[PDB]
Formats: sequence, C-alpha cells, structure tokens
Amino acid sequence: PAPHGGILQDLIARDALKKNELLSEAQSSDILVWNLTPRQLCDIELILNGGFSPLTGFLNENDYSSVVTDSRLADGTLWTIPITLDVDEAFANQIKPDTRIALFQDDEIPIAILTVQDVYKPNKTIEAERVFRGDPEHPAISYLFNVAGDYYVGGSLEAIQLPQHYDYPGLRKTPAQLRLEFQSRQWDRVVAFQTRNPMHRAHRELTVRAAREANAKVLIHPVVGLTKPGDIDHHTRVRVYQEIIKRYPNGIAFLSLLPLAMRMSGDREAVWHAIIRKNYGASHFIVGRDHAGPGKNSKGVDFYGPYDAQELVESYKHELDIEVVPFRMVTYLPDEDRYAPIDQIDTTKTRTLNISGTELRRRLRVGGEIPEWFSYPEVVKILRESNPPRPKQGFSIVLGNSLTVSREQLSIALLSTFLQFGGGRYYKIFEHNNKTELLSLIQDFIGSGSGLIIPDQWEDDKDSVVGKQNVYLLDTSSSADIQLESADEPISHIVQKVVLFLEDNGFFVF
Amino acid sequence: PAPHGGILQDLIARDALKKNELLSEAQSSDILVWNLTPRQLCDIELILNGGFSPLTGFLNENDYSSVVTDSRLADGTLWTIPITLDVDEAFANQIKPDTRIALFQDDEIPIAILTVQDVYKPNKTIEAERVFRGDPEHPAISYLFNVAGDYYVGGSLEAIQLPQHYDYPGLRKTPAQLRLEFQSRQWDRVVAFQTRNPMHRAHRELTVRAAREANAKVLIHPVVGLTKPGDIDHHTRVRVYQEIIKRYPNGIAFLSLLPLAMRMSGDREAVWHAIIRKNYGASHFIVGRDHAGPGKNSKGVDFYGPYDAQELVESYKHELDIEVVPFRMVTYLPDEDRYAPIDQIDTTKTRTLNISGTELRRRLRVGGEIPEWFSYPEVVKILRESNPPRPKQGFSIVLGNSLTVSREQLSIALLSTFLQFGGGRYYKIFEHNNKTELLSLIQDFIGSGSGLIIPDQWEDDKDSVVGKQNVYLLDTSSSADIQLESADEPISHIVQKVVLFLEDNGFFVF
Ligand SMILES: Nc1ncnc2c1ncn2[C@@H]1O[C@H](COP(=O)(O)OS(=O)(=O)O)[C@@H](O)[C@H]1O
Ligand SMILES: Nc1ncnc2c1ncn2[C@@H]1O[C@H](COP(=O)(O)OS(=O)(=O)O)[C@@H](O)[C@H]1O
Ligand SMILES: [Ca+2]
Ligand SMILES: [Ca+2]
Ligand SMILES: [Ca+2]
Ligand SMILES: [Ca+2]
Ligand SMILES: [Ca+2]
Ligand SMILES: [Ca+2]
Ligand SMILES: [Mg+2]
Ligand SMILES: [Mg+2]
Ligand code: NA
Ligand code: NA
Ligand code: NA
Ligand code: NA
Ligand code: NA
Ligand code: NA
Ligand code: NA
Ligand code: NA
Ligand code: NA
Ligand code: NA
Ligand code: NA
Ligand code: NA
Repeated sequence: PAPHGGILQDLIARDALKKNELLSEAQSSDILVWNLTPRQLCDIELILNGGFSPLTGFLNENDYSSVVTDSRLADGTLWTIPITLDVDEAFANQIKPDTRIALFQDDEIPIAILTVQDVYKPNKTIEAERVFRGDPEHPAISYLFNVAGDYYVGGSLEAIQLPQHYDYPGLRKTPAQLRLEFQSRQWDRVVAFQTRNPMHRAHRELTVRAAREANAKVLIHPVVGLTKPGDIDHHTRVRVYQEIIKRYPNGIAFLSLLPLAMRMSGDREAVWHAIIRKNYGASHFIVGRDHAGPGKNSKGVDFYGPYDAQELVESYKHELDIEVVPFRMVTYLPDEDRYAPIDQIDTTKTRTLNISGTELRRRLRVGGEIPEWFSYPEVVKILRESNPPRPKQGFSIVLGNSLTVSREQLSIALLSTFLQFGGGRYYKIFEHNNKTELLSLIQDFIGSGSGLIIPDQWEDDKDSVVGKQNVYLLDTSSSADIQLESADEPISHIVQKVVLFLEDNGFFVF
Repeated sequence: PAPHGGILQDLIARDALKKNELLSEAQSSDILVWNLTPRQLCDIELILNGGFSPLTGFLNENDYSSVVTDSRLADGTLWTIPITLDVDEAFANQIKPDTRIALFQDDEIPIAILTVQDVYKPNKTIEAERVFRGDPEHPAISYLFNVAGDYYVGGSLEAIQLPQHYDYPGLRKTPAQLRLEFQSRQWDRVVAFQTRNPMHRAHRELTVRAAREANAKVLIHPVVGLTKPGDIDHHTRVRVYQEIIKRYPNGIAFLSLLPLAMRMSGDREAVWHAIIRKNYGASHFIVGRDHAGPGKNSKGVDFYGPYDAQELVESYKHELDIEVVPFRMVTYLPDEDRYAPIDQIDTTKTRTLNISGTELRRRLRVGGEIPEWFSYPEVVKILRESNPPRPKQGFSIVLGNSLTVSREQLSIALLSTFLQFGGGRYYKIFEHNNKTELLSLIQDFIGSGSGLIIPDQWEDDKDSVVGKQNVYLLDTSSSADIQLESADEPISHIVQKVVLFLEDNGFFVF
C-alpha cells in the first residue's frame, strides 16, 4: 500500500544533494549542538528513513496536542504516538524559532539539522493519562517522568545520515529497501509480524496461519531499538529469530530488523505499528493478544485488556489502509499435539496447555526443562546460553553497616569457602570505597557470572549507580536479604548462613 | 571494479520501457519463434542481466572465431568461452540476416527478441580442440557434438524478461542487485568463491583465509545452472550452502546463486569466471586446484593440469581488473587438527589426510561414516538424504531374453521374496511393452527408491530411453550382471542368485 499520508518521506533520499553542505553546517563552530538520547536515536532513524511518514521532523505543540487528545496530527492524519525531541530547561532556553540546531550521535556523528518551529513545556500528566492511560508503573509514563526532558522542541528535519549501527549491517532494512526486497521477489502481499520477545512454537504457527489466511508472504519484523525494561536483549533475540526463520517452508518468510523505540502503549501502539508496517511495505499486519501491552502492574491489574488493541485497530480499519489479521490467544493442544486460536476450541472437551513468560523466566532461572512442544530446542539453547540458570549466575554479598566482626576476616572466610565449591565461578573481595567508577562495575562482574564479596556499603547518594540484581545484603536489619542474629555473630556462623542462603537460591548446587 | 568492457550491459534495465512493446512483437502471429534449450536459458540470463558484459547477444561468426582461436572478442576484449545460439538446419534455413526472432522459454514465456546478424555452420572440431582441448570425453565436447545444434545464429538481444525460476525466488541476485546488496552493507572489498560441489571443512577454511588475506567480505557464489553431468543436484547443494553459511562468523558472508551454465573448461573457464564475478561486483576471485576441471578421462589422464587455471589467470592478470586469490591444495593435518594449503607444509614431516569425491560418493553409497573433521554433520545429513545408501536405493531386475522359465512365475517369485524382507522398499512387476512412455518411467521408480521386476527386455532402439543406474540384467549371456547357469534353471535357484546378488551390492541388509 501507499505510505501513510501518501508519500514516503525518505529524507536521506530527499537531502542527498545537501549532504556535504549539511555536514559542514553541523560541524561548524557557531551552531548549537544536541546529543540525541538512545530513544531519540531510534525515533530519528524512523523519521529520516520514511518509517514515520508523513512525519518530517519532531512534533510541534500543535501536532502533539492533536495526537495527545485526538490520536491525529493537526491536519487530521491518523497518528497515535507522539514523537518529540525532549530536552532540558538549560538547552531549551538557548533556542527560538528559526534556530537551526545540529543533532549528533555519541557527540561525534552528525545525524541531522533540525529547524526549530517552537519550544514548549508539555504537561506530562495529561500526556501520561491521555496517551498511556496514567498508571505510573507504565514503562512509557515512568520514562516520561524519570528520563525524558521537560521541554519538547518542534521542528523540521534535514537528513545527514541514519544513526550508526555496527551489528547486523545487512539486516536493518529501510522502508525503500524492504520494498525492493519484496518487489524483486514479486511479493505483492506480505503479512508483517511485530515482536519484542523470542518466538516459540505458538508464534511460528500463528504467523504461518496468518500467511495462509491472507495468501501472503511472511515478514518477521522484530524491534531492535528500545523495548520494555527487562526484555531479553536484542542480540539474543536476533539469534532466536534467525534460527526460527528456518522452521518456515523455504521461500515463505523474510526477516528484517526494526530500530523502533516502543512505548509499550498497547492499543495506541498497535495502531502506530500498523501505520509503520504499511510504510515499510506490508499489506497486512498481525495483532494478537495484548499486542504491545506491558502486562500487569504491581497490583496485579492489566494495563490494557487482552484485546483492546484489536478493538482500537478494528475501529480505524477503514482508514489504516493496511489489512489487520487478528488472533485470539493461540494455545497448545496436548491431546491433538497442535496449536490453535482459543476462539476455535475449548468449551471443555479439549484440554489446553500454556507456558507464560513468567513460567519460562523461572524455568530458565532454575535450569528446569522446557517442553519440546513449547519452543524449538535450538531456540531454547540460545535462550539458556544468554539467560543462564542460577548456578551460572553472578551475585554480590554486601557486608552491612551493622556488622561488628572483622570485615577483613569475614570477607576472607567467605572467599575461601566459596572457592572450595568450584564449578567455574570467579570470586573477588571488591572494594568500591564509594567511588562511582568502581560502583558501576559491580553489575558488570555479576553479568560475567562472578561472585563479589563487598566489605562495606556504599552511601545512599551513590545507590542509584548500582543495579540491585543478585545483590544481597548481610546485616542485622529487617531489610537484610540475609539476616544476622547479632552484630557480632561469630564468623563461622555467618559463613554458613550465607552459604545456605546462596544454595537455597540456587547459586550453589552440590 | 568496473564491469568488463566498461559498461554493465543490464538489458533488463536498458529495455524496461520497451517491455510491453517487445512482448507484443514476441506474440505476433508473424514472427519466427525459437524455443530456448536449457543451456541457452542459462546463457541468455547471463547476457540479459549483464553477467556477460560486454556481450549484448549471442556471438556472430566474427566474434565467435576470434574467441575460439584468440581467447578474445574481435575488438580485442579478453573473452574465453564462446556463447552462441545453436539451432538445427531446419530452423537456420528460415533465418535471414536483419530478421527478428522471438526467443521463448518452455514454448510459452517470451524471453527476448533477437535481431539476426548471421547464420553459420561452425567447425565443431576446431572449437573442441582450441576451446576444450580435444578430448572427446570432455563434457563440453560431448555436449558440443551430441546436443548442441549444428548451426549458430549471431545477433543482438532486446530483453523482455530473465528466464523464469520458481525455486529460490530471492537468491538469484543479478549483477545490479548484488552490487546493491554489497553497497547497503558498505562492503567495498568482496572475494568471490565459485563452486558446483557441496562445501566441506576445507572450503570453509580456504574462503575464510581468502577473506583474511584480502581483507574482504565473503561471497559464496555457487552455480545453479548446468554443471558437470553427475554432480549433486543444485537443490541439495543449495541446502548444503545455506547450512554452511551459518558456520562463518556473523556478517562476514553473503550467499548468491549464479544461473551459469559451466563448460567445465578449466583454465579458459577460470578466466571467464573471473570476468563474470567482476561483472557481479566482486573485487577478488578465488581460484583453487583444478578450477572448473572435469578431472580425468577413461585412460586416467588429466583434462587439465591442477594449476593451469591459475597460470592462465595469472597471465591475464593486468587485463582482468579483478584480483585473483590463488590457493594450492588445501588439506587436513590430523596431528594439528586444522586445514592448510599444501604449499605451506609437508616437509615430508607433516601428516596430511584427504577424502576424494570418489571416496565420499562411496562412503555415501554404503552408508559409511564420514569424519567429523572432513565436513559438518548437518551437511553430511543433507547429503545422505539426497544420495542415500544402497539399502535405501531403488533398482530394477530385468529377466533376459535368454530365460526359458516362466517369466510370469519368476516375476511373482521375485516379488513375493523381496516382500518378505521388508525395510520400506516398494516393489512392482513392471511391464513396459516396449512403450517409451513406460520405459521413461523406470528411472523415476529407481529414483523413488523402488524395486522393479521387469519380465523382459526392451528393443535395442529404446535403450537410450532408459537410464542405466541400478538396472541389472538376469541372463545366461556374459553381458548379464547376474548370470544364470542355464536358461531353464529352476525358479527357486534363480531367486537365490538374485537375492544374494542384491545383498552383495548392499540393497538388502539382514
Ligand atoms: N500466544 C499468543 N496468541 C496470540 N497472539 C500472540 C501470542 N503470543 C504473542 N502474540 C502476538 O505476537 C505479537 C508480538 O508478541 P510479543 O513479542 O510477545 O509482544 S509485542 O509487544 O511485540 O506485541 C503481538 O501481535 C502479540 O499479540
Ligand atoms: N581442497 C581444495 N584446495 C584448494 N582449492 C579447492 C579445493 N577444493 C576446491 N577448491 C577450489 O574451490 C573452487 C570450487 O570447487 P568445486 O566446486 O569443486 O569445482 S569448480 O568446478 O567450481 O572449480 C575452485 O576454485 C576449486 O579449485
Ligand atoms: Ca522533569
Ligand atoms: Ca487479564
Ligand atoms: Ca555478643
Ligand atoms: Ca550434428
Ligand atoms: Ca593429476
Ligand atoms: Ca534343461
Ligand atoms: Mg542505523
Ligand atoms: Mg531466472
Ligand atoms: Na494504498
Ligand atoms: Na567522545
Ligand atoms: Na478495554
Ligand atoms: Na483508504
Ligand atoms: Na483482504
Ligand atoms: Na527458601
Ligand atoms: Na506447451
Ligand atoms: Na585437428
Ligand atoms: Na590486494
Ligand atoms: Na599443463
Ligand atoms: Na580497475
Ligand atoms: Na562381493
């Protein structure tokens, strides 16, 4: 179908004859420079390559308010997710309309020249409730208030180059490239599959089922820009993707990476994804259960209903200009060893089986077996390798403030005790002395599978520098992960307590 | 590098706006029509897509002659393999210069319009001697004499479309498409690897070494058009290539199929391959041992010296404009568990191991084990599935003319006996009644793994219609594969001789 709004706004093509000139302006001594954030990098690439057509820059207050309240750009164009350049007061104060700012990547690579239209201070609570449904634990809201600048800068963009990427040079196709790919294959019907998670048997079946339903070739279009915090990394996922694409009949599927930054915005996001897939050359788009939804909040309640996205998308059906292929929960059928949409079964008579993501993380954490029917063996292998079970995981034991015993001796005892277990883990007594340079390496070691014995705590102001993953507190306090009986509990007694705790939590298996 | 001759003669692009017009002409009642042969389809695709630049059609007597005697086109351009349109006397006689013939595929798909420049009867003896070195067993010479037309038609082409292929839709990249694939990845140095055989450890190793020495990315460019008679089918080889591509470091290699029709003309073909790969965008081309060589004839003598191709290519070095990366025999060193060119070892103090194609076929024929050091397991599995061991192979037993026992009864006896053994094979008593429509089916059954019991011989003038693989003659004559003691030998006695013969040759295993 035609790109949204009718014209693929591929600004790299458009501005090809201005590259040299633009390149020089960005590197000039007098121009104002803004280093793009990782989310702004994902967005600008989608803007510059035509993926966000009809967009040609970051939204000004007028288009943004319309998107916020109407799910449309000022001119009525259907657009549900606001794409804005968020900066701080300090930088904002340095600009006015007509100003030309140069946008860089890593303070080295010039990306584009932005021509300012306006500078405004959005009300984040309206944006938070209107676009994302207001729940503070929502990834998009949490980001909006804790990471995004308080000032947005609207303006038109002029391309210099798409953001740099060194992984998968050939796989990140632009809308124009993907289109030639389909074309060279004479693919006039293509159903796209959005995904930010690894694909399992269920996913493979619903995509093939969609291919057969729509008489279309299959496009696996995974997101490799930002997704939901805690997701399985994109490198591990590409490997899972490149592995599962081989379980499709030869010549039916095509894999392409999408550097999009999701907002995990359920129904609104699905609408957005469809627009994006149409721009990329798909004629059909899949929207399954809880599409782009972030699950449930700490209180156990749904951010979106399991089929809100399908409903919202269904309502814009006639103006989307891309065919939506909906699916109800596809589940496994033990008694028939096959997969099928829950809306075509049940009513009792047939038993169904499902393994939730929570159940999988857990199987991966304990080293438990994962059913041959659930996923493909080689996919499970790739997942176990990058998300190793507890006995292969790193961890840190932090000697609390309350300790009265010898910190030097308690550390040595823990180090020697741990070293006698063996099993390939590397241990170290780690002194951070409250230095950020050091504090920030803690999670690197844990990520490497190492066990760190930490002699004393870091001051509270520094706490934010350290991830708390697999970091455990030894102390007399009630908030200690490993609770001491007394501040001066003898060393041997403490070592046993720590050893058995680490074993109870699977770090040690004898 | 620049295409051979300066311009990529991509006639599909050149004639894009003439497509509808050329199609109309091609389908007019009046126009003379010639249906392309398989080799011609291979050659026409390479001419129409620019793979054969500077060629823009099939050679006229002038260029053809130059090439045969001079390894150059009339204008001096280096070119070693004549590419001509061979037709029969009947067709040639209707042709006149300045005429426009329509070239079709499968007598239905119009491929191109040929404007004739001349029609001539080449001296096939000179061509066989000068271009293919004269041995009558050389595939190129056998083809030249038993299949190719006796008249050549030189003329320029106007493209309607490249030949149709429904297998591997996106893998047959045209020179323009590959050049784009490379550019999108920023690949400016690419070393190409030619091949018509499955790839094993040695091949992976030499292509990577080539990548390292030349500081270039890798292009696996296998031939999927005509190759040597008896080669592993291209579908099987493609699966092999697709599997082995995964054993290269991520992002270092690209797979692209080449619809070339080889002539197995060693050194001359090597130069030709260099020119072709240059046209497809490669900056380097690998030339190993006995490049494009068909091996040895009947008397065991070599068609080419193992390094003639390297010598010829070297002598045209400054003309080729594509860097040749030569390799001496790459072999296995058991004691160091690695592969290496033989020129950089031996000293008669270093052990080397190798498995010839002959040794491999054989290991596959008996279901023998293949060293994990020789090839990757996934590759071997694919090879066994397509070229299965004798117990999984089909065969035919032909009751010879000499036989005086009941053909009907001997047939049933053989059928009932084979059926006792089980093992999956399907058996049928097959009466051809000397009808070629039936005789032509014998090899399909053998190909299907079946056992055929054929009660009587077919006319001598029909032998050509029937393949020879796994077809055995039961007779009293010396030419019998299973020789009877007398034409009236009792059935049970004949049955035992047959059963034990098939066991001796592996078809049955108890
Ligand atoms: N079991 C399932 N049944 C139906 N749809 C599913 C199922 N699992 C995943 N999907 C769909 O697969 C697509 C991508 O899935 P995910 O990667 O888990 O999440 S999402 O955020 O990209 O939507 C979505 O359309 C989603 O609704
Ligand atoms: N063991 C080897 N050592 C060096 N070169 C080899 C070896 N095996 C194959 N080659 C080279 O690999 C390329 C393709 O090999 P083949 O498919 O067997 O035959 S060819 O007809 O295309 O040359 C050729 O350059 C050939 O000379
Ligand atoms: Ca703020
Ligand atoms: Ca729910
Ligand atoms: Ca005490
Ligand atoms: Ca003849
Ligand atoms: Ca030899
Ligand atoms: Ca007798
Ligand atoms: Mg990029
Ligand atoms: Mg073709
Ligand atoms: Na349209
Ligand atoms: Na820097
Ligand atoms: Na709802
Ligand atoms: Na419409
Ligand atoms: Na439809
Ligand atoms: Na416990
Ligand atoms: Na026909
Ligand atoms: Na002669
Ligand atoms: Na060089
Ligand atoms: Na020689
Ligand atoms: Na040159
Ligand atoms: Na024998």
